[PDB]
Amino acid sequence: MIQRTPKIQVYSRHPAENGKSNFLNCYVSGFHPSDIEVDLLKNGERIEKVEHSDLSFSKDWSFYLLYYTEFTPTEKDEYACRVNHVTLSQPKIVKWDRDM
Amino acid sequence: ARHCGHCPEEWITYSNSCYYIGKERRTWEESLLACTSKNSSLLSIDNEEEMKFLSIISPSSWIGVFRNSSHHPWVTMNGLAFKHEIKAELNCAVLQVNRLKSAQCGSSIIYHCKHK
Amino acid sequence: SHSLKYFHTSVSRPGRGEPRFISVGYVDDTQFVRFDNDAASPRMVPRAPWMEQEGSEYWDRETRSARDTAQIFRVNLRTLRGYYNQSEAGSHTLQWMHGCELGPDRRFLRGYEQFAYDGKDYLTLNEDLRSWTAVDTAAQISEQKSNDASEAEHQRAYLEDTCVEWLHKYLEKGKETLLHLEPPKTHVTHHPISDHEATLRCWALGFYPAEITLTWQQDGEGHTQDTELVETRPAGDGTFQKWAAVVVPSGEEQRYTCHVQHEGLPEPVTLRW
Amino acid sequence: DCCSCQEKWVGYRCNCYFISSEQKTWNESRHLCASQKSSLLQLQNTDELDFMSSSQQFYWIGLSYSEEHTAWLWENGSALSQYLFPSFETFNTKNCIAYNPNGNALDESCEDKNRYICKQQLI
Amino acid sequence: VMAPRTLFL
Repeated sequence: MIQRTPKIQVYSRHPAENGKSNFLNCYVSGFHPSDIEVDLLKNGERIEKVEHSDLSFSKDWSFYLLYYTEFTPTEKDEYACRVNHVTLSQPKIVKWDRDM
Repeated sequence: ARHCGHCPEEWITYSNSCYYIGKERRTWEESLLACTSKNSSLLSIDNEEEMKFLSIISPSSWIGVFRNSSHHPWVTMNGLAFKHEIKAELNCAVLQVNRLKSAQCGSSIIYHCKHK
Repeated sequence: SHSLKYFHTSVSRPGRGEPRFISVGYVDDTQFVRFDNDAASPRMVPRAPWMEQEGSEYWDRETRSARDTAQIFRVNLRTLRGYYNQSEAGSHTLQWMHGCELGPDRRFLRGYEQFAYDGKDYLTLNEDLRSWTAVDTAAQISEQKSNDASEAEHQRAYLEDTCVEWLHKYLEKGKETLLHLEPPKTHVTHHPISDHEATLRCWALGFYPAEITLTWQQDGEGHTQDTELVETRPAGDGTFQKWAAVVVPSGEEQRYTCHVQHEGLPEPVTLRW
Repeated sequence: DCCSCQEKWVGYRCNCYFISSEQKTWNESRHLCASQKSSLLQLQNTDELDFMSSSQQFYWIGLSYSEEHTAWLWENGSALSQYLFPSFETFNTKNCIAYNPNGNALDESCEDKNRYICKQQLI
Repeated sequence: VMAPRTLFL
C-alpha cells in the first residue's frame, strides 16, 4: 500500500500589503492516502471557518487540497500552517513568509 | 421449466416481438447470418422507446442498418431508407447506450435477434 | 488544445458503512462540477459561475451517473479486498480518472482512462481504446473480465463522442473565462542570505493556464545551478503562482536573468532586478 | 396463459418482469409493485435476471430483516439461501437490499431512492 | 458530463 507525504506551501493570494484584506492559502499535495488534517494559525491560534477545495488528485494518484481563509496581515501578526498526515511522525508546521 | 409458446425457449418477449440477447461477439455479417440461422432477423429499432428498453437490457449491439460505399444512403434490411440519425471506413450501424452509431463492419460486437 | 478531465475517488470506511465517493470535473485547469456523497447535497453541483445556468435535466442526469458510479465502487472495493486477500478491517482507496484531449484543430486528439487501487496503477485503457491492460499481477482478473465483457467499447465511445462534444458545449458556455489567456505578472526580488550570498527570487503571479516555465541564466548564458524551483501553486481566484530562485555571490546580481515562458505571453519575458 | 406480461413489461421463463428507470424508496417500490399486482423482485438463483446480466444499475429487491426470526427473509416468508449473497452476514439489519443482475448485492437505507424490479409469476 | 458507464473490476 502506497503512502506518500504531503508537500506544503503557505502563502497569500495577492501580494501581502499590511492593513489591506487578503487571503491565506495552504496548498498540500502529492500525498496519499486522502485523510489529511490542516489548520491555519494566527499567532498559534487555530483560525476557525477555514474552507478547502474539492478533493482532486494528479496524474500519479497523489492528492491535493487548497485550504484558505480571508485575512489581513500586519507587522505584528504571524501566520502558519499546521499539517498532520499519516506519514508524519508528528504535525508539521510551516510558517508564512511573504517572500516565498 | 415452462416458457412462452410464441417465442423460442430461452428468448425474451417485450412488445409483440421476441428478442435474443446475444452475449457472443461477432462481426456484422456473422451476426446477420446467425440471426438468420435462428430463423429470425437482426435487431431493428422500431421506437425510440423500444430503445430505452433495449438500453436497459444490453449496452451495445449490431442492428440491421448499413451503407455500401462510405457514401450511399443508410439502409435498413428491407433495402429501405433508414429514418433515424446515426453518428471513416465505417458502414454498419450499432446501438450504443441509447444512441445510434457508426462502426466498423468488421468489428466484433454483440448481436440480438428479433421477431415480428 | 483543450481537455475535459474527471477525477473519481472512493475511500472505504470500516466504521460508517458507505465508503466516501468524490468526483471533480475539470475543463483545462478550471473545475466546474463536483459530487460528494457526504455533504449537505448528495448530488452533483456546479463549482464554476458558468454552470449555474444549467437545468434540472442536467443536474439530475449527472447525479444519476455519480450516485450509480458510487454503488459500483462500493462493490468494487469489496471485490478487490477479495482479490488482494485483504483484512476487512483496513481502509482502502479506489481511484478512477478519464479525459479527452482536443488537438489544436478543435477536434479529438487522444483519450485516456485508468483505475488505481491504493495509490497503485490497477487497470489502464489501451492507447487504441480497444482493450484493457492489467498492471498488478492481480488486475489480470479484472482485465479479462472487462475485455470479455467488452466494456472497452462504451468507454472508447465516451471519450471520442460524448466527451468531445460536451467539452465543446462547455467551452462555449464558459467562453469569456475558459478561453481568455491570463499572462503572469513577473518581477524579481532580492534576498540576502549572508554578507556573501544573496537570493534572486523570480516571481510569476496571477496566470492561467498553469503550465509555465521560469528559468535562470546569467552572464555566460544558459543554465547556472544552485537553483530552487517550487511546485506551481493555485492562488484560489482560478489563476496560479510559481517562483524560481537562485543564490548569487553579492554584486553579481545583474549578471542573472529570468526567462518566463507562458502561453499568455507573445514571446518569453526576461527579468533582471 | 404465459404470454400476457402487460406492455413495457418484459417476459422471460414465463414470468413478467418490469425493470424500472423511475427511482423510489423501498416501501414506495414495495407498494408500487403491489398496485401493478406483482411482487418486488424475489430471486431464485442469480440466473433469474440472466437476460440483463450486462447491467450496472442497482435495483431494489424484496429482501428485508426479520426482527422475528432473526434472519433475512423474502417478502414471501421464505428464507434467504446462505449462498445467493455470501456477505449477508455483514448487511446491516436496519437496511434493505438492492441487487444487480450480475450477482452483486448492496445493503442500503430503506429511505434511499433506488430503481426497482417488479415480477409477476404465472403458475 | 461523466462517463455513463464505469467498470466492474
